[PDB]
Amino acid sequence: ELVKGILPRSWSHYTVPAGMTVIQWVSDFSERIKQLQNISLAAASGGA
Amino acid sequence: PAWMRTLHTTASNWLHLIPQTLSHLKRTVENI
Repeated sequence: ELVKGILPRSWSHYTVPAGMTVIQWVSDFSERIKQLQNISLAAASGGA
Repeated sequence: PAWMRTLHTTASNWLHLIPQTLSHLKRTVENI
């Protein structure tokens, strides 16, 4: 799947537009994790 | 072959762009 460019089905654990390439998903996934990291940083230092 | 080398670079670049560790939230009595 990676060499052909299609996103592996074991990584799509959230809704994505139909026909997204793996490169776009990887960039989108990185941004989502960065938001989660910022949320985790704020929650750890600052409470709820 | 050639596909091994180009995929190795692509996977290595992806590992760099993708963040490494994501820390879990700490549960507290008022947090829950």
